Amino acid sequence: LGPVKRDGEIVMGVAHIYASKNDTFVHVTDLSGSETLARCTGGIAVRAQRDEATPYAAMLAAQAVAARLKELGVDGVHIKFRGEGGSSRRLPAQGAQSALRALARAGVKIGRIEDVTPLPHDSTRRKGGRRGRRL
Amino acid sequence: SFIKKEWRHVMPAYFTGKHDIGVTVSNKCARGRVPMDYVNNRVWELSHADMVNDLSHAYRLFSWRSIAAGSEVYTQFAGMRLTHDKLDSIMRKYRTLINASVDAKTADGFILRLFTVGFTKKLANSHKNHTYANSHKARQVRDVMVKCLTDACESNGVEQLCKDFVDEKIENEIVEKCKQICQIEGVYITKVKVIKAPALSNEQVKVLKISKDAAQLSL
Amino acid sequence: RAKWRKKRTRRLKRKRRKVRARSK
Amino acid sequence: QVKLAVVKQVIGRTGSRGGVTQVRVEFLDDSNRSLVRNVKGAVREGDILSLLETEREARRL
Amino acid sequence: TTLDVDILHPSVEQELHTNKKKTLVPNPRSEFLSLRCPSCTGLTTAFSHSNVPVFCKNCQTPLATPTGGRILLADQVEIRPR
Amino acid sequence: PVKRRNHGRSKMNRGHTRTVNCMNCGRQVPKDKITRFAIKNMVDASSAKDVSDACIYQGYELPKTYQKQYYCVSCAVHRHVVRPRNVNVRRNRVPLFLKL
RNA sequence: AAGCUGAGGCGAAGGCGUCUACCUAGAGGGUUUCUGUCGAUCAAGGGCGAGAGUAGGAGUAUCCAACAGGAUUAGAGACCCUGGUAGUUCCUACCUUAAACGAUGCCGACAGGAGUUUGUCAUUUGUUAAUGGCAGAAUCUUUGGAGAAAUCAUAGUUCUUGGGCUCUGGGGGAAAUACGACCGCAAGGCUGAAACUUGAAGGAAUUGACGGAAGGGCACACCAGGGGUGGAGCCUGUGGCUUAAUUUG
Repeated sequence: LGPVKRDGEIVMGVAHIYASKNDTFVHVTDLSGSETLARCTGGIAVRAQRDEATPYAAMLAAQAVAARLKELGVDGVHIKFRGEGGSSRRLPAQGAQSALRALARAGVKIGRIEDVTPLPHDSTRRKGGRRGRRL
Repeated sequence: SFIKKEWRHVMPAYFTGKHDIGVTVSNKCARGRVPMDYVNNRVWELSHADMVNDLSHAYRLFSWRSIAAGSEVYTQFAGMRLTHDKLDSIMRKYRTLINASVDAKTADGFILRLFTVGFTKKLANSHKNHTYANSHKARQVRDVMVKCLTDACESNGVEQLCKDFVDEKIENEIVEKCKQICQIEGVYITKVKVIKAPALSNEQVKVLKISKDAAQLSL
Repeated sequence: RAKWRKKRTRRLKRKRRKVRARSK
Repeated sequence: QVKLAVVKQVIGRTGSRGGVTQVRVEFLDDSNRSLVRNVKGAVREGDILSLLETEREARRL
Repeated sequence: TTLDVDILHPSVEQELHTNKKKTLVPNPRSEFLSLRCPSCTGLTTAFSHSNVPVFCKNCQTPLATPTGGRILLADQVEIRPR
Repeated sequence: PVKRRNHGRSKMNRGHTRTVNCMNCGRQVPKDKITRFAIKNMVDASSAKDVSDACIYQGYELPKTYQKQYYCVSCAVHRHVVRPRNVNVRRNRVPLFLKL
């Protein structure tokens, strides 16, 4: 129970797919900023830690949200892609594009996909150092 | 679990409408309080394409602060941006990129900071791969970008501005002048951040088509 | 590594300095 | 529950030890779509494969 | 033709193409132009390169104006060879 | 001896240059010394036809991500962005693509 | 101070990237301005000099020598992970070293083509361009000469040996040392031996072999499987122990 729909109207929301190595987030919310059901690979998504970020486990979490959305029930959610933060400069993982596609074939209506990765303008030092990571 | 949270419609045209945009959900007003003691300056973020159902100008983005209401939330110009896809696409190598940040007051009671990005162009007779504008001929353009943008902003009120950002009127008035010096291909107006918004007066309620239900509450 | 050998002598010298002043 | 593909074209072979094929398939359910799935054994074009899960394509090529 | 070049008596092209100093006799590429604004009828001498912006006696506006090289002839103005 | 006239550095006329980072090592390297401008599709390819059923707004253009990539020699070789090659074709300063 | 950002520009080198106003220096070009050899190079002597480091204030977001845990390993004082103070930033004094590298001292002349490119001028309406001039910055080449070779339009014009100045090296260690001095708050810098010791230490390139280097191929090499061996008793071969001999490969 929620929308109190007018009759022949469409209700829209947001996705916020934060895709980063080690985890995936499908934290859907209203445009204003009131959070609806979220979920993620780590929580209800799986187990292990091995397979948090892997694109099956993102695909499982993105059905678990869209179970609820029809129920709430929204309709379609705008998708914004967040990769990772500024110092690292990392763009979204593979687990994004499986999470998006599970919402489509759930199925939930969509539109306006954006990359909202916080990139810096120069700014700060990375981890590691001069030589950086060497493994 | 979720029950008892009161959903409300969202609503100034301006450029288009299709006045209703979306439904935003907060919470029940529990006495001792107004509806406006929730929905406190929430921003929203919408393309031009959402209301007119048209491609073209799909990339441009608009934003509105939650200025007033309780029965139904009414809203006010927060600013503009591009989609990050579009802004990224414009940049090219082997060309002189040109910027111009302008602090500019409107005819009405906003204060704005506008931005822009403009590139040089090769054309016809030049065979070389890279054309670079001179420091002087780049600084000539920044004067043209400021002067056109600051004058066109200053003269007109803010509904005309927000129409002209869709119509790309100010874009074309720049390339007029540049033909004389540097051709400059590209030219987009990127951002306009609202620094100092007008406070909610009863004259502004009469302008923006905000109902009697709102100004009873939030004043 | 020559760098290190250099570091070792720097150290070696600083010790002979110490011992010597023991006796100024 | 127990859906039925059929092999349009064998693109090639894969795995570390060359153990498995992978194949373009068009669903026999008739909903339509093409899925790129890794099969185990040996596959002649036009063969029918039963998939517990219709979702997820394999990885890359 | 690296080996044979005739350098005592070169072409009229090649003297103009080579540098001011590099010619067989060194001498400059710059002369005193006569000038006239169509307003006046007074015929004014000037140095083509200049440094100083040129006026006639009568008017007020400079006849020629200074750049790096040759003088920049402002307005419709003309040259009588003398 | 000198392997390259360049010395692996593309800088002439200047004593100093800025540093960047390979995306993988995170290593600090001068800018002068393995960049790629990289356009990938944001959805995918096989995902895209499943999406365009469920799209609000008809037709639409599904956007592309852009990324300027900086590596470093150690990182570049491991990923097969660059490899070593024969002493004669080291000089070859054009990329693989070729046109008429 | 991303992207623009390049074998692009400026600066004596170290080095220098948002925009605005402010004070300041100069290279290159043009010049029928002026002076008239005022110059080249340099022991001493004088300044500038990455990053680290030091002293005293002002900061302290990020990252982080040390340090503390966690993993891995035989051990791990490390590589990987989570935290972390000194430092990293500004101001006033210091220190004076780097693969401070074009590992190529400075000024001067001449010797070959080719097209790039930065600044600026010249003759043209090919005017954000064409051809040519000086000054930069690189490049290419079936060119000449040089070099041990790699290679180099300078590393050419050198037994066909001499344009002018300065500094350095004289087999390898011992020795970025010792002693003595000067400079330094200190860390150190700078100048710089001998006893003794040794037959090589090095440079470039070729042929192999090798790589937990890359790319091509292959086979019971694995994959999928089938049947065994390793356990039990016995037959035989070999090591051990035994013996006069347990003949021997």
